[PDB]
Amino acid sequence: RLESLDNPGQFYQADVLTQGKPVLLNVWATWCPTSRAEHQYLNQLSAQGIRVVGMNYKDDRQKAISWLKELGNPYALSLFDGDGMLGLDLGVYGAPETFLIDGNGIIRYRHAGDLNPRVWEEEIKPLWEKYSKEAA
Amino acid sequence: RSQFVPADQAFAFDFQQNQHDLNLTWQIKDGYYLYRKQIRITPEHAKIADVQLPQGVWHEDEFYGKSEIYRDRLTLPVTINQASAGATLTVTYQGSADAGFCYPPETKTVPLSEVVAN
Ligand SMILES: [Cl-]
Ligand SMILES: [Cl-]
Ligand SMILES: [Cl-]
Repeated sequence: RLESLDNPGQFYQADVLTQGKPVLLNVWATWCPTSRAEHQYLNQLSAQGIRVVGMNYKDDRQKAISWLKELGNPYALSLFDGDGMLGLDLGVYGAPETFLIDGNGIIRYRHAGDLNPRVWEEEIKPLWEKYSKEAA
Repeated sequence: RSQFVPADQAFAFDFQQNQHDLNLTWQIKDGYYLYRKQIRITPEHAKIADVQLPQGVWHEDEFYGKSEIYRDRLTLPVTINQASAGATLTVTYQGSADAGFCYPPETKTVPLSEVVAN
């Protein structure tokens, strides 16, 4: 149910999402200027070793692929939710959004709006350390 | 903890018809706006006059450019020349929040009361 963006008809097993460990899920869209605004910080954070899954939201694959090409692809797993069904059961209602999901696939935090140093180093990191540790 | 409210609260849609005259309305929460270019109105089993969208204000997105938007409230009259029984009007629109949030497009289906052509 986790459709690949770079490869249309490829699906991943739920396990692949977290692989028994915390992960960040970022909802983004080429039609959302705020997604562009938070992307570089996202590249960096993913550069620091934080695992982040990408979920292209009700967007155009060609544009989406092109987008990550010119701006960078900070996702270890890049997903496509054109119909917006996946976002619907995660409770996604717009972009940008960033979710913290623990090693067990449970949503531990949802943030609507741009992801930045402030939000991470003040709302997510502590929860990230907790669940990263809680994944002994 | 979210500062961005549900789509239907930021853009509260309503309509009122009186025979050939239909008025589409959106109450737009302060700090949010609709994109004039994303409004689409499609009749089903009805014939309407070309809809003129009103003059809105302007918004700029660093890399995307300038777009004509609507704030506070949007009033859109539509003329129903004819509508058969069970006719509908598909109304699609899209908006965002100034603080930085974009809602996906939303579609509402308006049941039109029957109107015989004049
Ligand atoms: Cl394809
Ligand atoms: Cl190319
Ligand atoms: Cl008809």
